[PDB]
Amino acid sequence: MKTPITEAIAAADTQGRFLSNTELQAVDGRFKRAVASMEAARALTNNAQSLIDGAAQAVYQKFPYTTTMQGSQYASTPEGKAKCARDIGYYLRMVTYCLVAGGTGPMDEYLIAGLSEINSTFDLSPSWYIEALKYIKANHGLTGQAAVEANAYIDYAINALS
Amino acid sequence: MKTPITEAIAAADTQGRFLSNTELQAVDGRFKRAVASMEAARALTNNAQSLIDGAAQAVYQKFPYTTTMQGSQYASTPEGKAKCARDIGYYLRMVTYCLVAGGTGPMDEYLIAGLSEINSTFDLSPSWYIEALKYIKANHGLTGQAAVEANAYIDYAINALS
Amino acid sequence: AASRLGTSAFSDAPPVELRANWSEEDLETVIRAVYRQVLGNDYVMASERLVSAESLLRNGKITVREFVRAVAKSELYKEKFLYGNFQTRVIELNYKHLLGRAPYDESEVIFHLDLYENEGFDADIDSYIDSPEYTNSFGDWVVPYYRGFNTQPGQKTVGFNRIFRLYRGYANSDRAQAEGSMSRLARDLATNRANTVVPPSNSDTAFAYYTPSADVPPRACLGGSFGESGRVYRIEVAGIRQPGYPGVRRSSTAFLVPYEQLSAKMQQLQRTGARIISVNPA
Amino acid sequence: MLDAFAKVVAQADARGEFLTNAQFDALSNLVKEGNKRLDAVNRITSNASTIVANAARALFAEQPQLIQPGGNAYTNRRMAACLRDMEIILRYVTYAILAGDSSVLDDRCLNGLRETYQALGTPGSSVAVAIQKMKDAAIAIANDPNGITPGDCSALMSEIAGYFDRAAAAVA
Amino acid sequence: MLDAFAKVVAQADARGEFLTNAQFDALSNLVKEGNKRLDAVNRITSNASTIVANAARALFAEQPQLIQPGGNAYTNRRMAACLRDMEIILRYVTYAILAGDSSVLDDRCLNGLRETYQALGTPGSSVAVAIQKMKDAAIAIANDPNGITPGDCSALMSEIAGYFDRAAAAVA
Amino acid sequence: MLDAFAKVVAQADARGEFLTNAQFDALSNLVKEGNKRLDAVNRITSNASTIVANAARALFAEQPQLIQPGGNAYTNRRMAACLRDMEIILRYVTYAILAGDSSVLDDRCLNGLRETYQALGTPGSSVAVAIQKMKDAAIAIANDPNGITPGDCSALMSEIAGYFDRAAAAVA
Amino acid sequence: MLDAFAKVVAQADARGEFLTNAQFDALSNLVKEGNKRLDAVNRITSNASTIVANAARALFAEQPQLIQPGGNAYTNRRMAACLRDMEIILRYVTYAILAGDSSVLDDRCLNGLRETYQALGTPGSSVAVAIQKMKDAAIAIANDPNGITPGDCSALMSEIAGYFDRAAAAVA
Amino acid sequence: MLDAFAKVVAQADARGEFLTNAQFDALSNLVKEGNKRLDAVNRITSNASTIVANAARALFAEQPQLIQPGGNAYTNRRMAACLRDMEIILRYVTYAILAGDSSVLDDRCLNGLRETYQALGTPGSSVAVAIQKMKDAAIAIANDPNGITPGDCSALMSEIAGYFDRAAAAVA
Ligand SMILES: CCC1=C(C)/C(=C/C2=NC(=C\c3[nH]c(/C=C4\NC(=O)[C@H](C)[C@H]4CC)c(C)c3CCC(=O)O)/C(CCC(=O)O)=C2C)NC1=O
Ligand SMILES: CCC1=C(C)/C(=C/C2=NC(=C\c3[nH]c(/C=C4\NC(=O)[C@H](C)[C@H]4CC)c(C)c3CCC(=O)O)/C(CCC(=O)O)=C2C)NC1=O
Ligand SMILES: CCC1=C(C)/C(=C/C2=NC(=C\c3[nH]c(/C=C4\NC(=O)[C@H](C)[C@H]4CC)c(C)c3CCC(=O)O)/C(CCC(=O)O)=C2C)NC1=O
Ligand SMILES: CCC1=C(C)/C(=C/C2=NC(=C\c3[nH]c(/C=C4\NC(=O)[C@H](C)[C@H]4CC)c(C)c3CCC(=O)O)/C(CCC(=O)O)=C2C)NC1=O
Ligand SMILES: CCC1=C(C)/C(=C/C2=NC(=C\c3[nH]c(/C=C4\NC(=O)[C@H](C)[C@H]4CC)c(C)c3CCC(=O)O)/C(CCC(=O)O)=C2C)NC1=O
Ligand SMILES: CCC1=C(C)/C(=C/C2=NC(=C\c3[nH]c(/C=C4\NC(=O)[C@H](C)[C@H]4CC)c(C)c3CCC(=O)O)/C(CCC(=O)O)=C2C)NC1=O
Ligand SMILES: CCC1=C(C)/C(=C/C2=NC(=C\c3[nH]c(/C=C4\NC(=O)[C@H](C)[C@H]4CC)c(C)c3CCC(=O)O)/C(CCC(=O)O)=C2C)NC1=O
Ligand SMILES: CCC1=C(C)/C(=C/C2=NC(=C\c3[nH]c(/C=C4\NC(=O)[C@H](C)[C@H]4CC)c(C)c3CCC(=O)O)/C(CCC(=O)O)=C2C)NC1=O
Ligand SMILES: CCC1=C(C)/C(=C/C2=NC(=C\c3[nH]c(/C=C4\NC(=O)[C@H](C)[C@H]4CC)c(C)c3CCC(=O)O)/C(CCC(=O)O)=C2C)NC1=O
Ligand SMILES: CCC1=C(C)/C(=C/C2=NC(=C\c3[nH]c(/C=C4\NC(=O)[C@H](C)[C@H]4CC)c(C)c3CCC(=O)O)/C(CCC(=O)O)=C2C)NC1=O
Ligand SMILES: CCC1=C(C)/C(=C/C2=NC(=C\c3[nH]c(/C=C4\NC(=O)[C@H](C)[C@H]4CC)c(C)c3CCC(=O)O)/C(CCC(=O)O)=C2C)NC1=O
Ligand SMILES: CCC1=C(C)/C(=C/C2=NC(=C\c3[nH]c(/C=C4\NC(=O)[C@H](C)[C@H]4CC)c(C)c3CCC(=O)O)/C(CCC(=O)O)=C2C)NC1=O
Repeated sequence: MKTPITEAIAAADTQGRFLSNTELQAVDGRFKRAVASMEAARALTNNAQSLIDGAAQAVYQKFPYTTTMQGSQYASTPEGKAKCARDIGYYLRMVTYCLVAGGTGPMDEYLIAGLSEINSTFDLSPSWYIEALKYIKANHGLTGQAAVEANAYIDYAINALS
Repeated sequence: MKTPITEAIAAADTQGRFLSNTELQAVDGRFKRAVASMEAARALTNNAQSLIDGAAQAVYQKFPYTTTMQGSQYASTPEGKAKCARDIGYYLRMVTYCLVAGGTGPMDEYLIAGLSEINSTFDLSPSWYIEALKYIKANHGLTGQAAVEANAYIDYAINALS
Repeated sequence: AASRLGTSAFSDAPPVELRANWSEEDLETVIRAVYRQVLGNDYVMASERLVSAESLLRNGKITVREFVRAVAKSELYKEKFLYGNFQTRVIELNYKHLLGRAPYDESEVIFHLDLYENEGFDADIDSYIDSPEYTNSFGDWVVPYYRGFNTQPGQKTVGFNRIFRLYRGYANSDRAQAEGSMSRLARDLATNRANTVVPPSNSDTAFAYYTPSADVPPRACLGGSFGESGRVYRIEVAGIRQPGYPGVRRSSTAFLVPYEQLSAKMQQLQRTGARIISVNPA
Repeated sequence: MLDAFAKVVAQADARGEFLTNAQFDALSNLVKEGNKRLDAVNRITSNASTIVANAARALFAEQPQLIQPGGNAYTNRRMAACLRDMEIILRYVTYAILAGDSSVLDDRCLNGLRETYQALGTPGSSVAVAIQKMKDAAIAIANDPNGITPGDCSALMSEIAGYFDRAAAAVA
Repeated sequence: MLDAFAKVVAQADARGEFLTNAQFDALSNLVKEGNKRLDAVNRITSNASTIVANAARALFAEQPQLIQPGGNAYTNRRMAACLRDMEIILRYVTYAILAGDSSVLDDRCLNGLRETYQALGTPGSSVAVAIQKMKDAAIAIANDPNGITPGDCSALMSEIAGYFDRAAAAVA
Repeated sequence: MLDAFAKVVAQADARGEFLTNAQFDALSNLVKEGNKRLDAVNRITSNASTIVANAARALFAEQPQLIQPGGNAYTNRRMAACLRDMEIILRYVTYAILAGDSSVLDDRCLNGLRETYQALGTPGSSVAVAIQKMKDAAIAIANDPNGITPGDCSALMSEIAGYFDRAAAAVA
Repeated sequence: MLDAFAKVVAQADARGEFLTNAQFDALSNLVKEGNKRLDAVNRITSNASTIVANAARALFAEQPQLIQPGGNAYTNRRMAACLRDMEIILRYVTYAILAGDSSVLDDRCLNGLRETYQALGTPGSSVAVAIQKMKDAAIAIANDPNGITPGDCSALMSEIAGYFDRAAAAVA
Repeated sequence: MLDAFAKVVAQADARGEFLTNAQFDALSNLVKEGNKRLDAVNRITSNASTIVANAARALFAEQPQLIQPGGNAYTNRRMAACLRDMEIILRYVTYAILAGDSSVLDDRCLNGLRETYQALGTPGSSVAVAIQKMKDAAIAIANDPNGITPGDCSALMSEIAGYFDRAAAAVA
């Protein structure tokens, strides 16, 4: 994954040289920031259930047609709304992963790289996952540096979907 | 050069992408440690002459045969003693350049590259410079993280000679 | 006509594929030749050679194609050419070092540049390496050579002209050339303009003839010229130094001269010391 | 590719004398305002796409001859190339801002751009106008007095403007 | 050649629309600071000889290869030629400063100058270094705050630097 | 690459005809003095490293500005390149001696060297001085009268001088 | 300058043989229909001004972009140049009609025309349209059956059409 | 162009060292062999007409295609030009012989000549053959021992042959 530590390791590997003080400084910076990132991730996962359900309702309200229009892509049937909730949960799990990984690596490997193709084939309108992520961005309940870093990742996802 | 700032720029340039948060964090770390790096550079250059002279005497003591054996590679003549002083001065000047550049860039560009070739053709055994660098590492009289950075670059040179 | 043009002897192909792929000695030769072609005859110091690649190279885990790509994408190559030159100039250098030719038309720059802009440089080198041309002329077991001199593949005539702009001699390296640090085949490539062949220096005076058409007479006479019997011969010259009234101005330039006057003009030019590059009918 | 620190080091190496106290102080001043430089590049990179898009729509509104048939930014392929060459300039200017030195901008983008454009026949003056549009957009976005700890950053803004101006003058 | 006024008129004529109010305001701003342009040109031209002499001594001290036997700036004839061409570049740059546009500089001095030096065999890199020496000397003399009515002439000084940079990048 | 025999054959091929008796006698003279040629090339090749090293020390003692900071034989990378180039000139001259013709010397080694050094900035005259140092050293080593069966060798020594001279003049 | 007679002589001189009876017969046919040739030249030259003027009006009516601001036949100086070049082509075609061969047309007004127009920016396709307009007008005025003695002139008409077409093909 | 003395002086000036004793003795040898040089040039110039005429007769006998119709010496104008060029080569070679160096031979002759014949269409290989015929004629006329004070002149004859060969090979 595209972790800062891992990226430095790969940069040194391509040149075949032992890790110089530049890479060590970079990883030290990541360790110094990791305290805030990990506290934020713990908070988000302890409160995950509320956020996932609220986001599902948020998209059902902003786009009522999506829960009343026939089609497999729509959540009118109970199975469809369950799948919508499951996908929102995937997004939240990825945001916690990228919080603890100190970069956008996890998001890019398990999302982003591929989202366009799948959103076209399975008729998954990006707008749905834009509005849900905005709800999460507003109800995350974090404060301080945790709030800014988590919102940075969530907006990365928003700007990648659209 | 292989300067932290320049390295980040090159990493973004090879992939044709705008500067990502990872590289910006790395450069921020560089700026945060620059205060100590510049302090160390100041300290080394303020005692430069004493360090050069002491290192010269150190190698004369460790390898007495270099002050007696006849030959151009040896410092038995006064001209050779001047050459020895000049080259130890080169090494110390390069260490200060590396201290201010925050990376091994200057060392690799103005030294190391082809160090083996020159030391073989002019019959200048690397061990001489290795001992001199050890003396510099022990007498520069630094403390703290400034000391660790300076010692790291000196040892980079030592291992490169070996 | 070999010595003057510069192709001293480029008359064979060095493969490494063998039962003894190492061949105990031949592999040393192959490694040297790859360094000479990929890095543009740059003098690589012993410490900065790409030892990791050579390890796999003798082991047989990687083929010559993989070795060439490894050098091309390694920072050794990037510091010399990729980072430090205009991007189009870098495209020209890639064509010279990996495919042993010069850009035949502007579409080449379009395609490679777009790769660089979106996919990244690594993908650009990938495209050169696995293009049909590299796969055919070379074979994952054959060091790239300058096949631009030979015309067998199928190419625009201009290609010959253009390759002689990039190759300025056996000794020359693209890190160190007369017109270096700026695009060598960019203004011409957009206009599909031919280039006069500038012979590399050989134990006689050299005067690299830049040919910006910004201020030169047209290739053709575009008229009757003086109107004397016979056509109009275009004479180029580079080293005009003796008659500097404000400073001569435009030391390298061409003059369209009617046939009857050529002799006179010639001696005048020789008096200034410029060695006539070419005399082409217009 | 040399940043400010590397530029001073290389010049000092050409002379061959240890960095003097004055040079040390200068570099320390550069580091003292480094956080501002980092924030500026961060903000500009986050809005890069919008910067180039708004500047493009303005350029084609003020110079319609470009998008009229037979003009240089017509046929939708050349339009793509035009947007590409605006974002390229923005990217290399961002590199220059982070470095603190214009060497990258002058060596890998501006070095020969004018010749390429005039050989193409595409108007260099119009390219400069586009650069200026991007200049005002980026300078407004980066200096936006909202969201972060307030301070005096006029010097850094002047430097950013200097980079943009250098590009505009070098292309036209 | 086109000066600033002529450049705006020529662009407006090419598009075929009466000069718009924005262009008028721009030209009024230019004339409002015209006295500053005139003062700068006067100050640089009255110190031409000292500028070129100081820059030359510095160049030959920093790059001794030029004055070594067998180098390019040797034999006392080529030394005279080198000084003459350095002052020629300074002269066309002063013309450009007074004009407000680089058209004259790009049409007479640096126009096809790269080819000239490349054929002659002179190092163009060294010429660029010499132009840079002249740049710092001239900008210091022109921006000298003592001797005249105080004010901020920094924009014009940056423009002068831009002209010098354009020449230095076009020769090397 | 043409050797002596090949040179005569190529001229004869240009003119068609058939090898004349004079040409036969010339080649016979070449072969009857061949042992001398081989001995000379063996002696020069056996002491190649010391020839290059001694000449290099002399060059840097005579022209110290090359190895002073900021000169072209500085920074330990360019020093390696300079030693490399000296050895390469010696190697191609040795090739020429064995061949008996200077075609190899001008076809690969001197083919383009002049512009290479002109662009690098390396003083060509100093390189010529270095080649001349090597010329004296190598010719003395080959003309050493002790160690081998004595006999006339002055013609071959003059030929060696001629090769070194050709290289030195072409670089300068 | 080679007319029909000169062309026959030149080919015969290349072979080194006296003109064959067939060549004599061809030139005799040329002279026996010479009055037609010179009559056509006279009619074309008598209406030259009207031919060029009417064709110019038609070209600018068919392709208004040329005379719109910015177009290459705008600002009244380039308009004069355009009319001049149209009449130049007419003049060289008239020369070719009198001579009987296209040598003059291909040597003195068609040789480098394409490259010059390409560099200028002049649209070559538009120039071809213009010359074809002139072609129809001149053909009609020369072929008018009223006003002169009746006869057959079709071969000469085809020849003049061929020369106009040659010019159109070279410029575009 | 230079002469032998001037050539040595110029090289030594480029390197920047007073003329060494080795160079002095070389030049003294040249002057001790001076009267021979002057005699040779006097005899060649006095028989210039006969040299060129005999060589021309031989060339056209050995290569009949030149004077046949359609060949490059045909038409009696090109024949005059060919004789002129052969005499021109002889004239510049005589200049060179007196000078003692091939500087004049490369500075005002042979430079551009090679491409001149390729452009005109004249075969350069035939020109080379003609120069060789002239070489034989001139060498014989200079080396005739009868009519002049006897002595050794083989070295001078070899030098003359070298000049002739240089021209003949480099023109083809
Ligand atoms: C970890 C990253 C990841 C993502 C992003 C992902 C997306 C994803 N969403 C899917 C389907 C789906 N997604 C929805 C979601 C919605 N229905 C609505 O009404 C809403 C407006 C919307 C939520 C915002 C529905 C109903 C399906 C089922 C459609 C089907 O089976 O055809 C499917 C097809 C398989 C399935 O039925 O679940 C995939 C692969 N899968 C992944 O592994
Ligand atoms: C700035 C980077 C840089 C370095 C490092 C450098 C090293 C360097 N040191 C050299 C020589 C030398 N180095 C020494 C050094 C010593 N002699 C002794 O007895 C001691 C044990 C020892 C001190 C540790 C001597 C005596 C010479 C002179 C060589 C000679 O006369 O042959 C030479 C040979 C040519 C010359 O004299 O310059 C080089 C290139 N050059 C460079 O440009
Ligand atoms: C992923 C990084 C990497 C590894 C690990 C690697 C291993 C590696 N080691 C090799 C050689 C070798 N390695 C050894 C090593 C040893 N000899 C001993 O006596 C010891 C017990 C041992 C060292 C502790 C030897 C002797 C050879 C030479 C084999 C030969 O050429 O005959 C070779 C053969 C080809 C070559 O030399 O390039 C490979 C591929 N190559 C790589 O790129
Ligand atoms: C150093 C990095 C770099 C730059 C800058 C660069 C410039 C560059 N821009 C190009 C195209 C272009 N560039 C423009 C640019 C513009 N047109 C306008 O109307 C505007 C005024 C302006 C944008 C604001 C246009 C119209 C083309 C297409 C030209 C054509 O197809 O004829 C081309 C032609 C080849 C192609 O389209 O692929 C090059 C080489 N190339 C490079 O490698
Ligand atoms: C096989 C025939 C052949 C030759 C001769 C040749 C010359 C040659 N010499 C070079 C460099 C060089 N050449 C020198 C030479 C010298 N500097 C001095 O002070 C001395 C006076 C002089 C030695 C006598 C130096 C210092 C460089 C390195 C410059 C650099 O890379 O920055 C370079 C390019 C830069 C590099 O090394 O990457 C080439 C191509 N190339 C060839 O293929
Ligand atoms: C009005 C515009 C204009 C320009 C720009 C110009 C340049 C110019 N400078 C020249 C000469 C020269 N220029 C230089 C310049 C330099 N020598 C060095 O060592 C330095 C590296 C560099 C200055 C820093 C030299 C040495 C010559 C003489 C070259 C020779 O005689 O071989 C020449 C050759 C002919 C002559 O000397 O008259 C031209 C054409 N002439 C012009 O009319
Ligand atoms: C990963 C790179 C990075 C970022 C994003 C970052 C953010 C960052 N911005 C800051 C403040 C600041 N930001 C500014 C910037 C401005 N002043 C203005 O008037 C303008 C509107 C604007 C220019 C963009 C200033 C002056 C400060 C406070 C002092 C400083 O640290 O520079 C501070 C210090 C005070 C605080 O904690 O709020 C941080 C840590 N730090 C970093 O290392
Ligand atoms: C022969 C043509 C001509 C000249 C040369 C001229 C000079 C001139 N410059 C002036 C002002 C001035 N001169 C400056 C100049 C400067 N301020 C700075 O900080 C810099 C160091 C420097 C510019 C680089 C300023 C700021 C003013 C006042 C505002 C202005 O009029 O431009 C004034 C008016 C105030 C005064 O001095 O009485 C005059 C008359 N007037 C003329 O008709
Ligand atoms: C490996 C291939 C090979 C080589 C290289 C070779 C060389 C070779 N050259 C020879 C002759 C010679 N060696 C010399 C040597 C000299 N006399 C002098 O006064 C000078 C100081 C010096 C010139 C460098 C001469 C003049 C001859 C010719 C006479 C003869 O052939 O015996 C001889 C016989 C006597 C001797 O050793 O000199 C050998 C073996 N033979 C071979 O099969
Ligand atoms: C001032 C110089 C000069 C002129 C102009 C001139 C004209 C001239 N044209 C003639 C014939 C002629 N002209 C034509 C012409 C034509 N037939 C056609 O169908 C076309 C409409 C037209 C082509 C334009 C024909 C058919 C003849 C008679 C046959 C001939 O002699 O060519 C004749 C002989 C019969 C006659 O009196 O009409 C003269 C004298 N003679 C001169 O000395
Ligand atoms: C002072 C230095 C100098 C030289 C050398 C020189 C040569 C020279 N010879 C020429 C012509 C010519 N040269 C020849 C020569 C030859 N025809 C043959 O069959 C032979 C193979 C060959 C003689 C050996 C011919 C035939 C022409 C005329 C070409 C033409 O009119 O088309 C021309 C073309 C212009 C002209 O007619 O003069 C030049 C420039 N001019 C000079 O100023
Ligand atoms: C006005 C100009 C001028 C001329 C021309 C001149 C000729 C001249 N040629 C001379 C000798 C000579 N001339 C020759 C000439 C030759 N020997 C040969 O075997 C060849 C066939 C031929 C030359 C290729 C030789 C060998 C000598 C005596 C040695 C010498 O010149 O040094 C001498 C000295 C003895 C004598 O009078 O013969 C003079 C004065 N003196 C002059 O002042």
